[PDB]
Amino acid sequence: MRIPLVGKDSIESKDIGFTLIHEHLRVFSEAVRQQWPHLYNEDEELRNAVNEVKRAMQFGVKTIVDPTVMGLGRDIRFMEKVVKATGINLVAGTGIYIYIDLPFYFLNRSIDEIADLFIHDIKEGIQGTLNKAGFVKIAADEPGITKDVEKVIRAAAIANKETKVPIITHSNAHNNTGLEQQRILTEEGVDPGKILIGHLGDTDNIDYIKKIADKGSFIGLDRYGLDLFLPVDKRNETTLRLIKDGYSDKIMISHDYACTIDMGTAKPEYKPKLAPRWSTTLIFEDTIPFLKRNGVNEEVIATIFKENPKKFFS
Amino acid sequence: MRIPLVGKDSIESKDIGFTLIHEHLRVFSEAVRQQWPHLYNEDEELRNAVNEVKRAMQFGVKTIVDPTVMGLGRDIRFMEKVVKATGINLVAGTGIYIYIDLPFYFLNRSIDEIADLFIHDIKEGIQGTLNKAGFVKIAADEPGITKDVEKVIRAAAIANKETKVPIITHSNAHNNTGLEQQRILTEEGVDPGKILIGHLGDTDNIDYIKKIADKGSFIGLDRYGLDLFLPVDKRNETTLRLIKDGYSDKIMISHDYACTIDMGTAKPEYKPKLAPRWSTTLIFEDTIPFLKRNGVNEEVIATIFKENPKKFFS
Ligand SMILES: [Co+2]
Ligand SMILES: [Co+2]
Ligand SMILES: [Fe+2]
Ligand SMILES: [Fe+2]
Repeated sequence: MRIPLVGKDSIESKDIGFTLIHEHLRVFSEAVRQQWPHLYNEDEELRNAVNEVKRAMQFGVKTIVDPTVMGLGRDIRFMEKVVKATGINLVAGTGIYIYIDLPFYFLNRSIDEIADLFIHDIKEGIQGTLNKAGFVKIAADEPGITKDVEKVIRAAAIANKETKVPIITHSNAHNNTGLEQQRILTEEGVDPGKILIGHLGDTDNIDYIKKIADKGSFIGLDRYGLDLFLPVDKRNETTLRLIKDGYSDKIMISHDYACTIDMGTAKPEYKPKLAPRWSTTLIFEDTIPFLKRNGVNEEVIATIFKENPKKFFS
Repeated sequence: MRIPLVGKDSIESKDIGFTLIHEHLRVFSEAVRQQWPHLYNEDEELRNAVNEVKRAMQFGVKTIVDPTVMGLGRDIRFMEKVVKATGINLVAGTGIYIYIDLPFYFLNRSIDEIADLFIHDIKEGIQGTLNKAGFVKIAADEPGITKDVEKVIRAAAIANKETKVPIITHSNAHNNTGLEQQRILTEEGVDPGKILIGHLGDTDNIDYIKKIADKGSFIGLDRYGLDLFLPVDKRNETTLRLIKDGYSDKIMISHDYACTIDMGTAKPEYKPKLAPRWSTTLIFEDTIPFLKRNGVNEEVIATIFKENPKKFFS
């Protein structure tokens, strides 16, 4: 009715239920998998995603929002198979994930041409299917807001204005890329309440995080388990502080888990050190119980995982 | 034997015949094509490649070397189809084409892991087929020798020392990247005679061009027709001067034509302005006749287009 779902009829935002706002079923580099397929195994990848999703559902997760887009190996037909096997509500997205420059395809191409690609995914469908994009994903990281990064941001604003789908971002918590994404998007006419600034939970700099929330956007405390960015304990402490300071209606929580990911950083012998407890269920095992025994009312849990995602997609 | 060909038994390097050392059957950004297939037309692309190759063969071209690798949309099965329809000898390669950073896949991966990918293509086959790579292609441009660019250059050296296949490079004629590529490769123990420093025809600075030939590598006067980089008549005067100065033993000539290319810069609109006479038969129409009118004999032409490619692959 409003939010398109992979392999399902669209639904009203009020029916989204308990939601994980940022989780990846599978991530890979398009060019590498295309050039060297021997490196990948789809059977395992599907099995890994299906199993992970089933664990999440057993904890009550009703909807998963998967911001895998161009540059992370979005594959709508893979996503269909996971839904087919699990029955999860899956929201797919459109957009471009870059840190520095766009692919050469985009040389001498306008921001409008880029926005047109996103709009195609939202109105027509993804990768030749009738599965439609429910949001736009954009990124910026250590390199900052480069020329191409900015062009992609402004294209996302155009797509939002045309289709009203919200925007999810990837940012670096330590260099103000998040605040800049927000500024540019809102200058382009995007409603601040239609923006989730991502990976802000990677820092304990509470003052910076509040600055984005005060400007009306959702803040992504969304990498629970990725200790190399910030340990779980510190994340919980920051989350609790924000809630106590009255920021629960701006907070969104997730793991940014990748059921399978091809980056060398994700090698098995690195897990114990970088992300020992990383998964899509960590928050049920740690974060939520922690909050409840620290004076946080159930109503606040309901706000973060149900109400906020609802408003976001409304 | 010696040189592996797409869709054919390998051949002796002595039987390579008249060769175009740098031409592309098709170029595209892997990620863009994968995410937005609606932008592309396989049937038209095949038609374009087939017809162009046939025109080259009518002018005596026996072998085409196609340096389309990761980052340029290498597709071995598409290459097979063109071979079947034309009968051309086609040499495919392996390697990586980047200007700044490697794909995220390579985060926390060694230069050895990279080399292993090249050696896989050379020894086992490309993209799950039995078509083997006959050379390694690497690149550097305006941004210069970045850390990741340098990593790829060294992996190419490993692949060459292991398998003996030659290396073809892409460089920017104005920033010393070509000379730097040659230095790094030779320091790694690569035979200079197994290196083609590419795109040197983009400049008329013969002092710089000669510096590379003097160190033992082939020089790529390889973008005939691409006037936006350097107009035909200027390339001709440079080519002629080099021959007159005795450098025909290091000279290689080609067009770097792309029968189909998805970059905005290559739109049909811009062709008349940026590269009006660009194609795989330009050197037969203009360059070769021009050299002959200026006293260059048949032997020199045979040296450039038959003998040099032979040495390169020996
Ligand atoms: Co991210
Ligand atoms: Co090139
Ligand atoms: Fe993510
Ligand atoms: Fe080329």
